[PDB]
Amino acid sequence: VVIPSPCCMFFVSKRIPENRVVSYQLSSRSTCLKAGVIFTTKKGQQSCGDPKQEWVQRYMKNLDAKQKKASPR
Repeated sequence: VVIPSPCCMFFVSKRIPENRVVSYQLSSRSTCLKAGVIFTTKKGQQSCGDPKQEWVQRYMKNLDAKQKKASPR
């Protein structure tokens, strides 16, 4: 699983509910909204997650563990 670097135009007003988020997309460049991550919801939304926050990090943690875990549902 590899992601390029999708950018947005506004940081999430707040964290997100893990029960709605599905996966994030890391973005890095000096032309977008600074350096942060992008989280998509299940409904099909995509909000920019702030790395300084603990939910993008707390999320990236359980999201990176999928490497050794294989649960489709």
